Amino acid sequence: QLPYVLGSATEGTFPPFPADIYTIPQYGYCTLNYNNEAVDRSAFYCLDYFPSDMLRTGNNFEFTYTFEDVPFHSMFAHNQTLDRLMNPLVDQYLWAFS
Amino acid sequence: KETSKRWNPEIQFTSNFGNAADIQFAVSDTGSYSEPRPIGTRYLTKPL
Amino acid sequence: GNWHCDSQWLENGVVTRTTRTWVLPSYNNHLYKRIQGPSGGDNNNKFFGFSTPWGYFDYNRFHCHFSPRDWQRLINNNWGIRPKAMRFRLFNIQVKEVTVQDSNTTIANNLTSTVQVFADKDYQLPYVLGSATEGTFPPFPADIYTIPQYGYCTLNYNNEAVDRSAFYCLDYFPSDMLRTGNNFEFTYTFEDVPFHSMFAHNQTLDRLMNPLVDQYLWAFSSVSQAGSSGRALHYSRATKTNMAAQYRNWLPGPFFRDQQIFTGASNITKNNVFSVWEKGKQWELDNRTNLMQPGPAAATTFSGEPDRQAMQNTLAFSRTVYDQTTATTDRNQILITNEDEIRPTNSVGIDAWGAVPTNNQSIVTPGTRAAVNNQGALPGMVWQNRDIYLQGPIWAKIPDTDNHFHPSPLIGGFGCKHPPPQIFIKNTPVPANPSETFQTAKVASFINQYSTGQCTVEIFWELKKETSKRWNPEIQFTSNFGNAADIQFAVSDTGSYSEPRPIGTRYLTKPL
Amino acid sequence: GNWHCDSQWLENGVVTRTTRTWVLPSYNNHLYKRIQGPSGGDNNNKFFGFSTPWGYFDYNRFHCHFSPRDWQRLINNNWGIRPKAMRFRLFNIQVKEVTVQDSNTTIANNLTSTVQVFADKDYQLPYVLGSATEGTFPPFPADIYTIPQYGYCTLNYNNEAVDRSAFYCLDYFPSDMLRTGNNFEFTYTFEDVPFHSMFAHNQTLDRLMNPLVDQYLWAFSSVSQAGSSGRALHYSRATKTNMAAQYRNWLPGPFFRDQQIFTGASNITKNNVFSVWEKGKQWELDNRTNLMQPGPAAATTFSGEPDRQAMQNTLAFSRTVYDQTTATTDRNQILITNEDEIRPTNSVGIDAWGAVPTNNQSIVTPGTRAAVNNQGALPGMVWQNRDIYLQGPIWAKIPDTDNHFHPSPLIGGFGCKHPPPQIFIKNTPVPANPSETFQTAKVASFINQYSTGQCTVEIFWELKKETSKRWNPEIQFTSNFGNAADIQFAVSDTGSYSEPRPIGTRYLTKPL
Amino acid sequence: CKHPPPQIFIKNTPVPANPSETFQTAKVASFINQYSTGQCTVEIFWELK
Amino acid sequence: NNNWGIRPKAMRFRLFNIQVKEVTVQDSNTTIANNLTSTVQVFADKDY
Repeated sequence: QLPYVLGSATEGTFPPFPADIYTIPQYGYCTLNYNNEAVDRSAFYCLDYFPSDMLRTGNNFEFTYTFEDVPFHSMFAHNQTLDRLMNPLVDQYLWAFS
Repeated sequence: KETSKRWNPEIQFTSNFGNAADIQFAVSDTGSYSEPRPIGTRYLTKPL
Repeated sequence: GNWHCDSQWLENGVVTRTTRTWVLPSYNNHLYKRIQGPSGGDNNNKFFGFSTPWGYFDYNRFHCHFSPRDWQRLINNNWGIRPKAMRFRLFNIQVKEVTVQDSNTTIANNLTSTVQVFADKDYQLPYVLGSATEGTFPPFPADIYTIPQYGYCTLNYNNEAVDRSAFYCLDYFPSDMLRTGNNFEFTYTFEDVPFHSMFAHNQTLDRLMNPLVDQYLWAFSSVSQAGSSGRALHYSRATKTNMAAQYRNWLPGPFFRDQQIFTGASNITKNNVFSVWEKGKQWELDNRTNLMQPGPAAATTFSGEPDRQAMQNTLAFSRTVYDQTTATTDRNQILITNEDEIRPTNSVGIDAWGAVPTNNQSIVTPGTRAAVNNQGALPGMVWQNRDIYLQGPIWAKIPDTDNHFHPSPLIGGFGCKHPPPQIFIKNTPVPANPSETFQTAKVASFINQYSTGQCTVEIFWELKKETSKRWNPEIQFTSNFGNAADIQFAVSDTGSYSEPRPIGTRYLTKPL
Repeated sequence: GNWHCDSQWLENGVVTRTTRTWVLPSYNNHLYKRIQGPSGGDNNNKFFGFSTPWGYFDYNRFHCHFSPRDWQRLINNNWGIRPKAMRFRLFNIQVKEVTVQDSNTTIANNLTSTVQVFADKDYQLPYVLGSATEGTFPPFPADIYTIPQYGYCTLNYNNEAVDRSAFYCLDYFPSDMLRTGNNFEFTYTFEDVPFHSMFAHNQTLDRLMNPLVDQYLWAFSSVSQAGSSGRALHYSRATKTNMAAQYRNWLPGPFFRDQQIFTGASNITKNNVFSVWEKGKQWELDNRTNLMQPGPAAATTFSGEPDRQAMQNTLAFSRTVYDQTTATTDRNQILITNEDEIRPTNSVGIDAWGAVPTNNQSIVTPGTRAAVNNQGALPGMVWQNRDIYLQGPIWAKIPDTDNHFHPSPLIGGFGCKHPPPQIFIKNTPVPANPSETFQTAKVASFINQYSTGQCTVEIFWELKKETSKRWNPEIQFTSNFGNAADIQFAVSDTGSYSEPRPIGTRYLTKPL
Repeated sequence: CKHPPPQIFIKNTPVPANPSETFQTAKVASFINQYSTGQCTVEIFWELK
Repeated sequence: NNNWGIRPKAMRFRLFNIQVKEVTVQDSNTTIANNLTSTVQVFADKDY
């Protein structure tokens, strides 16, 4: 229900190296607009309006999430070309205009 | 149903703007029913 | 606890959860002090009372509990609203210990220090919440709420005390001392109050008749001269053509007139030079005269004349809670409510309520009549209350008195004998090192400290949903008209939250 | 069904069965049309609304349900009456199909055609029954009842519509289509309403005292001149000789004054030439001023002065339902009610309610006082409602508003939040032959037809019987005084039924 | 994904500096300067072909 | 104003209060009358 900024590939991701320390980036979002000024349909989301969990030192936060079915990525290349799928040793039985 | 957690209010379809002396979506004196303006379903907004 | 600012919508009701962060100063240096009114010749502004080293939570306004989107969803879909139950709880307490040295301040926690809190359930302390004053929660959840000091006025003759004036020590009341780990909570249920009317009227009070037929009731019409010295009495039945003289079962509500002002660019010149305190309406009690500020509700202006309207009745709000300016000459800075939606039932405030015959006629004396500027309740009166606004007070406490008359608060909202309790809070004093030798002098030296925390307020509201079988669409509150480049009910670049326009609950209409 | 016009009397109650034959025209050629007020400079008579191809049963008058003999038996034996339950049913429907050719009309039945009927139980349509207008059932059972057309007014600025005006299509509501064999019925139960007072008072409001004793209460009496420059305060106890200055617990009801007319042969000359719309009393709402026609009830005339009486308050009726004359200069044509029976509690309308001191006296300023022409409710007021009449309305609908004050209808009868529903009825249109080739034009050609039938209404009334222990006999309604050769409440030789005089419910008396 | 991994938001709740000991209506701009640190573990089960 | 989405689920069509009228024109004058026994035949094409 809040503008989702993760799709665009931007900075503020965890480091690749485990010893590094991760500075958490600030959250901001864009809304519908005409140039810099706001169109009538632009929205303002206050993230305080959302229920949160306040956490002290002893406290800790957790949640689990399960991906919806997505297709496997193809980690393979192809041995064959799309146009070369044919048997090289034979001829077609299909006539065509020449 | 809507669940909209944006803070500020939203556009909604209201009868207001127009000729005040004109009552909209009602019969005339002759008895002819009339639709003064088109009405679509997209008013409420949602994050893309 | 946790942070709940959301509101969840239910069948025939809604709960509004709101959460704030508060700061509590130590007021009056831990002393009960005796305040009094300003020294002057004007006896109207004088008072006598006490100020206490205490503070109180005032969450009574609508925009504390509702967001502008929740409010829209409320008012467009619903005919009525009233509160049912409430839950206030207070948690994440931490007190800070301030030390200033070398013009350099240092703040630190004290985990063992306490803050003591009690709610007055028996209404045994002067109840200051009814009057609509500052120190309410902010409308915007990210803001921080400074808890106002508690003080009260007692019976008085000018600034000096009358014999019956009282002194209440809030320490005499049992309290709950609270450290960091501790938290305070109590629940409260509203007594039955009438639903507010979130609807306007489709019909005028006098037009309730069938326009196609005539009445069967004859009525006296006129005296005419028949012959030279003779007379003739004329009677007539009211016809659909003549609706002015016609029988009716009902009358407008009680009325108290108020002067007019010209509120608009072209008309602004037609105003005479004057002040409210002179030409306005007022009521006096004991030796003081008080402006009757809201008064009984009345339509603010005529149909087709939006720019000439009543000076007394309409409420007005600031578009930010934080403005320090107490007077302004421009109306774009502040928000002004429009009372026009009660025009069918309530007569406009400008023009008189009616006219009365003042004498017994004869051939010697022609009959005389006079205008009715003020009218008390007559049998057959019906009237609407001033509607509630997003920025206006939710409730007031009906005074404890032998007699009430239709006791809805004249500012707005819901009157109660047993309103929500006042919740009092204090920093227990922690004294500075004593003198190591016993002295009899009073202890004036305390550890400078304040406390902060979070308070959640949860109110279950009962709703009366629309069922509207009118064919054509209805007026509803939309964000549209205004400056498009201006986004409304949002923060600025500086971070200041602002309310661009007032929002009332009466949009939907219903047959009278 | 069958024909029940009888009424059967029960212990502590009565049911009044009445039956009529009705005709239903096809109104507006099966169209919703937009009516508006008359074109003129007078803004008081302007309105905006709609007229519907519908009709409605208005049975709301007393003489519909009661016969003059049943009414007599009612009022002489009973202290109070209120309605309890009601049953309306509609049967023996037959629609007639009219064809006019060669200036010669031919009427025939259509057995398959339908008439659709619904009662509005949720009060979601403008309710026109409260205003007392024509189209009620006849008082005489042999007459035939033409069902009036339904139309309503909506919020307006002069004749043109304001933005909040509504349009109700009565087709959007679920209806029951009915052929000949079919019949419609529904039952309804009145919410608790107070009994009407069918009694007068034996005592005056101010005479409640024991005439044989004196009060023990002292009161200030006068200031006197003691010596030259001195003064003396005199106190006195009220004695059975002096009843004017005496303590009392109660006061007359709210009051609104009204001008006087000279209603009788010798006095008729003492009238000045004037009209109600000038010298009368009125109330204004929005930009319109409306004559306050019934107003709060008040005694119409003084004791011993029957011929000088109030012009506004008294109701008046026609002695036949069918008279087309809307104005008349003779009072023998129409019936005029006398409100004198409330004289003990209610102050007369002519003279002022009282007098108020208007200034603070001193030796420099003598005290001044002014008359009270209009008075709103004060603590300790008691008053009587205008009594119901055989020809007057039974009920009205209390408007839907936040606030009511003693909401009894100012014309008379019983106010209700949920009054008897409005029963709507219509002739479903049957179109004429189409064009045999598809056209897009609207269908204006319908088979000309109307429908008739019978409707029975049955109301159970709750009665409060007299127990009167006064020694001597009481006033009762008798047919005696009048023209002996004139038989009253009977048909003429032409067949016209007529009501010779008005009949109210207050005859029996009871101690105040 | 229609329903990708949620966005996880985090904030430092503000703790205000000492008030003025007399009630003022101005907005509270003075907060205790603070930041927070900690550890976050992320565990994703991947399906392999 | 209150809703993000809409789609139809089920539908019920029914047809009733049938009456056929029998038209006769003579002398430039039309006369319409009922025929109670005449029929009107109706079918819905479910198989498209």
